[PDB]
Amino acid sequence: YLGRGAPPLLDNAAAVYLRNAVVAGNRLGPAQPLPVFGCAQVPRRAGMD
Amino acid sequence: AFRDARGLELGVGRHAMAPATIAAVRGAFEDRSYPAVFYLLQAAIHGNEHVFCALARLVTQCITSYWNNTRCAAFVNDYSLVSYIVTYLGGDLPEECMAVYRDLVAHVEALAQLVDDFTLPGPELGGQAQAELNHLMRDPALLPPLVW
Amino acid sequence: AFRDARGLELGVGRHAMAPATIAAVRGAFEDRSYPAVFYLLQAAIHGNEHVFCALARLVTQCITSYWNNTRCAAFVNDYSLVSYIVTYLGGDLPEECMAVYRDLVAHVEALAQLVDDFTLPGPELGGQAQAELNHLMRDPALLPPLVWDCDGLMRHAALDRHRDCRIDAGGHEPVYAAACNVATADFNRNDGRLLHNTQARAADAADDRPHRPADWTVHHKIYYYVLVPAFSRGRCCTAGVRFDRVYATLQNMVVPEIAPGEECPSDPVTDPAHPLHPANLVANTVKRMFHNGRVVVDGPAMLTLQVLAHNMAERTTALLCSAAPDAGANTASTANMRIFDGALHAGVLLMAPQHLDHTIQNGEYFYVLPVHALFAGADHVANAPNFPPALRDLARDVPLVPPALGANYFSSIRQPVVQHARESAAGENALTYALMAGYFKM
Amino acid sequence: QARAADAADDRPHRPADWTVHHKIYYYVLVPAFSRGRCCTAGVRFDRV
Amino acid sequence: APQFHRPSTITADNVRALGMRGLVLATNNAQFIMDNSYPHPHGTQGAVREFLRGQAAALTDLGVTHANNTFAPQPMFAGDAAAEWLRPSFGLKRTYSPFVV
Amino acid sequence: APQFHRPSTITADNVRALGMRGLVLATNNAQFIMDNSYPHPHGTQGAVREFLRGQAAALTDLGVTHANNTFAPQPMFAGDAAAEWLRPSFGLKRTYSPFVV
Amino acid sequence: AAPAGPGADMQQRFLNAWRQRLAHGRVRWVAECQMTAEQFMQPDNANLA
Repeated sequence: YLGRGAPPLLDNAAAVYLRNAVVAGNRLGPAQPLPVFGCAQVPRRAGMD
Repeated sequence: AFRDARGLELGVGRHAMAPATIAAVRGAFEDRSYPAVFYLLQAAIHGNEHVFCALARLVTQCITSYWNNTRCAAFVNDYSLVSYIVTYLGGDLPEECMAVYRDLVAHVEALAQLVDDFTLPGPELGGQAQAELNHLMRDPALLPPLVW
Repeated sequence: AFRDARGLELGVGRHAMAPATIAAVRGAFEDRSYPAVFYLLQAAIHGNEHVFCALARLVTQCITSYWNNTRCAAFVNDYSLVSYIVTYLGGDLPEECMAVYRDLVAHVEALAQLVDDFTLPGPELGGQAQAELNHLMRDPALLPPLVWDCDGLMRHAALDRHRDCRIDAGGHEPVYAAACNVATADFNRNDGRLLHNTQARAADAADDRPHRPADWTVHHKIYYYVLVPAFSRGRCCTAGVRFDRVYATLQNMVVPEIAPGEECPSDPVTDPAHPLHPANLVANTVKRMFHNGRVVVDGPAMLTLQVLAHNMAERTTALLCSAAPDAGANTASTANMRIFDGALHAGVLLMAPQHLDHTIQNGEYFYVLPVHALFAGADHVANAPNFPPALRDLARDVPLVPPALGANYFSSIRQPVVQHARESAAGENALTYALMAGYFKM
Repeated sequence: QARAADAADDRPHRPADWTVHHKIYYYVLVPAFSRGRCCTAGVRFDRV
Repeated sequence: APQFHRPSTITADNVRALGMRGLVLATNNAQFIMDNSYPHPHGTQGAVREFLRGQAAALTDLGVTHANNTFAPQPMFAGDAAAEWLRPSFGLKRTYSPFVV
Repeated sequence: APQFHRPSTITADNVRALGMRGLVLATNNAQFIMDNSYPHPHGTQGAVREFLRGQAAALTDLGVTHANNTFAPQPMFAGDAAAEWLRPSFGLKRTYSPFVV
Repeated sequence: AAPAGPGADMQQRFLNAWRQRLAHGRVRWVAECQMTAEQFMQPDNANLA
């Protein structure tokens, strides 16, 4: 869900449910929307061991 | 060998049929001497409820006559029938073949609940439920082979 | 896998049931062919002991037929009945089903003395015992879902903890009466009256006193909350009963007149003077209902069915009352908390969900009302006479208790006990101690 | 349907569980017993 | 003679004077159309109050017709005896076969 | 009386006027060769239509012959009885032997 | 809720008046199908806090 290169599902009510169930807590979950021109920006955790 | 052990994995913890009642039902699938009045009653009742309690005396005699000859259950090709025998014909059968119809139905309801354990809750998507998107049996996209 | 593991820890060294008396009862809960005359008698007795010994031949024949029909017991939905059959019907039953009734009762008494092995003694705290602070089932804050008398609310009344009680049919405070007659009865009433008329004597009736010791309601609570989720595995529901509709067909009997100098009929098919003869099977009277679910009843046993006029109840009443956290959980941050509990002042436990039968119309005698998620069979809810079709997905994996009866967070027993009952792979002995230990307080 | 008194042109008689409990029977149970040796047939009802 | 399609007809005496056998088929051949021009004065729920005061009163009349079939009612339970200071109050199981030859 | 090897013969009352006992025997004692001199007007499948309409009316005449042996048909399921708003409607599993001595 | 009136349609008082808010949002407390290490993880368990 970071990088788009493919068409989504046709039912958009299905597409957001498939997307917000993955994204909702990942270490690599993207930002608020993805930008049209730009990058996913991959929000940083406060620390790493 | 993968797929069988994959069903060994899900098989514990939930209902398994008795090994006695398997040989009762399996012996009717291989029954070469199978009397065809049961096939003529099966086209007769044709998945109706009013016809079944009309012919309720005939069916409980035909099964009990068949149970005395072979230890098998004869109506087991039609699930619309087998549900009616459990629902309507509870009393007047010998109870061992009554449990043959009871266990086979109760193994279906254990398979219907297996989808509900594995399908997570969620919204309707495309007018269909979550388990209709997950598993094929709750999905109405496929339909049963004999629809009365 | 942990919660079962302490059940096996408690399972040794104390009483275990036979595998015979488990398969007899668990088949009786999953009996989709269940003859529904036992549900009408369960409402007809209405937990009154005096009605039991009156109908004692009819009860012992309805079982003996059903024991000859199936290898299952008959009245295992009602704990009072399973108590009374072992109590008053000790001789005249087939002995294979008598040990089923005998093993099932003492296994409750095994679970009742499980707590007293663990509870240290001491003084009395907040008007409660040491064990009532320890375990939930000795504690009369919780009261069972199916109550017939008023002993269950009485000990809940006499407390420093209770918030007075909310009856809701009429008025807030509940109210008691001595006895009920056919001219006194009001089969749909809006005043919140609770009948105390479940005792032995019709001559002895008290308005504000209990008939039974404390071992009566506790063994009820141990039966309903523990054994019922143990065997049924989440297909069971506790319905409200139309008593005016149930009583209307029991007393409507067609028994043919005996000839002068003739023997009592023992053959149901052959003899025309038998009430179960094919000549006597009339629609909407009781002997054909005895013929629908195939039950061997002779002449006088359905003739002693006239003991509904001496004792009957007018209707059922839903109940919702709260209680504070006990002495020992009562710091001022928690003292404003309430635990809502649901119950039924009359009502039966539906053992097997069925709507495919239409000897009784779907929704005549019973409306399902799951007071607790343990007693929320999905199929009972999904086959109401009006059930919304958009909820056919959501009711499949979720129990449905309305907030008039209680909430999941505000119940005494929250959700995962309901989940653990239907998901555990242990045997019904090993699950029982796993769930009996789950009811120790925190 | 249930009764001759109840005749529905498009109103449902049975739940969706009645459609699912049949599908599990023919697809899952029956081939585990029949071992592939079974066949579907149409019925000459005028002769039956 | 009560009419079971009308609410304001069923009383206690109209059901009790009709026999227990004569109440079976007469209610089975009544009118499906329920009249609504003259309701029961205590409501239709008040007629259900009044209708069951007639069936249960005829159960006692059924006990008179079968007094030569059953016996005298002995007390099933305790606390009830005439002489109590020398012998207690028994209580019988009625689990027998009530039948007079 | 019909000739069963001619398709233009059978009307629905030609089967019904014949008894059930001779309905088997005159169909056991017809002729092998199918005669096509005069065909049925609705087509040759119209005769099988016309034939089975009468056997069902031949069974309802046979049911009248056992009226001194069979009983009055109760409704098999609920929802159909006269008095419903005051007492419930049953339905009887017709599983017994309908028999008069 | 407080119960009101006859108990007969009290289930029906629940089913109809709640159906919009009941069927729409998913319940929180059905999390028993969540696994052990699927509990404490931040993906799919925003009900951690």
